[PDB]
Amino acid sequence: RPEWLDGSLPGDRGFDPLGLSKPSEFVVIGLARFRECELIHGRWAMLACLGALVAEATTGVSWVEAGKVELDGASYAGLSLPFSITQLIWIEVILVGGAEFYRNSETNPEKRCYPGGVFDPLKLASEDEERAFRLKTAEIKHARLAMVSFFGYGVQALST
Amino acid sequence: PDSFWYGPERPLFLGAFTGEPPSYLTGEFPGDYGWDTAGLSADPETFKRYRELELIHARWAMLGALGCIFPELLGSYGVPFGEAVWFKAGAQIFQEGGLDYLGNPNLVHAQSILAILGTQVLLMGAIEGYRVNGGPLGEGLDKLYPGGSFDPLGLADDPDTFAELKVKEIKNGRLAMFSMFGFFVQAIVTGKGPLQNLSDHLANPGTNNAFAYATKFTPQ
Amino acid sequence: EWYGPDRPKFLGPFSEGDTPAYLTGEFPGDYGWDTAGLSADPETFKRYRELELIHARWAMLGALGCITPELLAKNGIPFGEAVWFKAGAQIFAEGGLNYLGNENLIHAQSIIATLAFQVVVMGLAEAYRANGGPLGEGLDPLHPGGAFDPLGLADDPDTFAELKVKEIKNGRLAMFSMFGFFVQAIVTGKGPIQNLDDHLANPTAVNAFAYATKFTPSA
Ligand code: CHL
Ligand code: CHL
Ligand code: CLA
Ligand code: CLA
Ligand SMILES: CC1=C[C@H](O)CC(C)(C)[C@H]1/C=C/C(C)=C/C=C/C(C)=C/C=C/C=C(C)/C=C/C=C(C)/C=C/C1=C(C)C[C@H](O)CC1(C)C
Ligand SMILES: CC1=C[C@H](O)CC(C)(C)[C@H]1/C=C/C(C)=C/C=C/C(C)=C/C=C/C=C(C)/C=C/C=C(C)/C=C/C1=C(C)C[C@H](O)CC1(C)C
Repeated sequence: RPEWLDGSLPGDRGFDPLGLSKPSEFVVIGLARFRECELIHGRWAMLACLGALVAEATTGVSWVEAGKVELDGASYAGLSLPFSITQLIWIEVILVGGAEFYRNSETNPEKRCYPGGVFDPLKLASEDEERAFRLKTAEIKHARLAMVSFFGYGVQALST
Repeated sequence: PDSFWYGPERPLFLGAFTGEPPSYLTGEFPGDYGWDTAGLSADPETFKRYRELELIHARWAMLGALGCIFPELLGSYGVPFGEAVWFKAGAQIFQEGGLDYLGNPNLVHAQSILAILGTQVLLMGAIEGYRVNGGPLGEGLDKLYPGGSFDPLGLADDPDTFAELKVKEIKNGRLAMFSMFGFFVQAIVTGKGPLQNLSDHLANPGTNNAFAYATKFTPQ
Repeated sequence: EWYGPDRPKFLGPFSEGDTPAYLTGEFPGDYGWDTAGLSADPETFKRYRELELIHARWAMLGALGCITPELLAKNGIPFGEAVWFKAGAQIFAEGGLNYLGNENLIHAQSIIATLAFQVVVMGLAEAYRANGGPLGEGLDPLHPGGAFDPLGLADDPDTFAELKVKEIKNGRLAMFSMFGFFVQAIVTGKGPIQNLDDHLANPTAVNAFAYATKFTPSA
């Protein structure tokens, strides 16, 4: 087991062959940030995977094809929408930029990764030390599974 | 407080002819002109309940007046509403195309009145239950002026400005309630939209006034 | 349960946050609904309670009297007019107003005679109720008991209080239903039983909203 794999974190599995998180001595002449990055990437991966599966199931159009029909005519769940591509992209950039800009303005990395608060409706977090950690491991594991699944979907999209 | 609208020197509803206002109307509340000739606020509890009723009515009627005026103006300018007139907008749901916000077939496009009524009942019941008894957006706040999450811009931090804005709110609300009573009566009598009535009055003020309908409800 | 500070209220979970202080809960049907503040003075509260109970009893009787003839006519009783709001014109009929159709019952013809008799009788009865007369004097204004409780069904005070709660609740329901009767007769123009039958025939299509543009202003 690697020494820098100190444990006490949900994603501890002893997988770091290249020593990316391994501290190194320095001469003049961090794990929290990487965990946050994996968390965010995995969250978006599960969101994308669920959305692609639901879109394939309900309307039947390919996820790779989505966007071409939308540009010709906007429609969600078979119901038309009165939005052009310009208004769509403007609204998207404004809202996402606002959410991002509020997201990164947190001096505390623990709250940066795990804001809780209003984003947790049920009092599931509380102060538990085992069940909360177990569900946190569950989130990180499903995040990894969704990331690899979406990478497989992207690979299969090419050359097909 | 020490301002033109509070204390024994506040303006009163009959000018110099008002005399002395009633004793219980000491002038410590916004919009206190000392007009309680009927004597319905002798009991302080009843006075407080009437104040709450007046404020809620004022806010609702301000919203109602704005929402009665705006769609008719837009429809007159050219926007293709289903029914621009305020007292006819409710019947749009019975049309074949259903209710269309701003006249667009992709905006709302409601079809069933029952769903609208049910969702409105649920949402408004929750809203008013939260208003009466503290909910997620504040628990221990004032009944009429909760502030906090309902004053995001911080326009009521200064107590003097707070009192001034309270007076302005109550005056605008009373004006709006008077105008909404006018809306109801004009709709019953004339049968046209308020903007149509205004345009008709402006076209010929000498003859296009209320007295033209005076002989409308005479018995025969 | 019922009387007591921990009593059911008119807004459920949203009511205990704000209830009138003068509504302690010592009277039947106290759900703590006085948002308008009309019963701050205890004397006015007592008068309003009296008015409410009288309306409740009258509306119970009115609801039964509105429903029974129409149902009986549906069962096949030859009534002059089943609908309650057209039942008063039977006195102007050529054959007169006959109880249960049969011309040997009552067979009233004149409206003035019955109106005068009712005026005299009800005047005496209501004067006795207001002041006190042969049927007891100085009794409870709302629940005299005694000769007005021949069966003695409310001798036990707790049972008496529970029956009072049942009375006021049934009365509030009856008054609400009678207001519904008035509004439906004004709008639909048919009897309440006809309204129920029509609604049961096509619940989604025919309802109140169908008569929504009934009173739209003309011109
Ligand atoms: C000095 C003269 C002066 C006079 C005469 C009045 C008079 C009035 N002020 Mg006051 N004010 C005056 C000075 C001032 N007021 C105010 C500020 C206010 C405010 C904020 C308010 C008033 C209001 C009132 C009204 C209160 C009484 C009422 O309800 O009338 C009711 C009776 C009438 C109006 C007379 C009846 C009208 C008509 C002659 C008869 C109708 C004929 C119809 C054809 C018949 C009906 C048809 C039927 C069949 C349907 C009354 C019209 C209140 C108000 O506007 O209520 C309406 C009010 O809110 N005043 C200020 C600023 C400080 C004043 C400064 O001097
Ligand atoms: C927790 C949810 C809850 C809510 C929201 C309510 C709310 C209510 N309860 Mg309560 N209750 C609730 C739980 C409970 N209640 C009770 C026991 C009682 C009793 C005994 C009574 C009430 C009554 C009431 C009503 C008080 C009247 C009112 O406030 O008018 C505000 C409400 C409205 C104005 C409704 C408006 C409906 C719609 C949105 C508007 C209609 C639009 C029209 C088309 C407009 C058309 C215009 C026309 C006229 C031209 C109100 C609907 C009283 C009642 O029934 O009076 C009617 C009553 O007697 N409740 C119990 C047992 C412990 C409860 C348990 O949780
Ligand atoms: C439902 C609305 C409503 C309510 C509850 C109140 C309540 C109150 N007002 Mg406000 N007021 C209103 C509408 C209302 N007012 C309107 C529309 C105006 C402008 C005309 C005013 C102008 C006004 C002034 C200038 C003053 C008050 C004052 C008061 C207080 C004492 C009077 C009283 O006992 O009210 C009891 C009220 C009712 C029981 C409501 C009865 C409504 C009836 C049924 C309507 C029909 C009558 C009406 C005249 C119809 C014609 C309308 C229009 C043509 C005149 C009390 C808190 C005085 C005060 O102390 O301020 C704090 C004061 O100085 N009010
Ligand atoms: C004329 C009939 C009448 C009378 C005199 C009263 C009187 C009273 N009721 Mg009762 N009540 C009634 C009808 C009546 N109520 C009806 C129909 C219901 C069912 C909705 C109730 C349900 C009810 C509850 C649940 C409670 C009371 C309570 C009270 C007391 C305090 C409230 C108050 O000040 O009322 C004063 C009443 C008036 C001044 C009458 C004025 C009526 C005006 C004209 C409006 C009527 C029309 C109106 C628009 C109808 C809207 C609703 C409609 C859909 C039916 C008081 C003794 C509370 C209490 O303390 O119990 C002892 C209490 O907890 N009542
Ligand atoms: C002061 C005093 C004193 C002495 O002592 C005694 C006496 C005289 C009694 C008193 C007086 C009083 C008065 C005057 C009152 C009045 C009131 C009013 C008018 C109200 C209104 C009030 C009014 C109001 C609320 C209104 C409201 C409105 C609304 C909601 C509306 C809504 C809407 C809209 C938007 C439009 C659409 O399409 C539809 C609808 C949905 C329909
Ligand atoms: C609670 C509260 C609180 C806050 O604070 C304020 C407020 C809101 C104001 C309040 C409320 C109130 C209310 C709701 C009330 C209502 C009432 C009613 C409905 C009554 C009725 C009532 C009703 C009634 C009596 C009724 C009655 C009836 C009758 C007699 C009838 C009779 C008859 C009959 C049999 C049939 C035939 O063929 C004819 C005749 C002979 C005609």
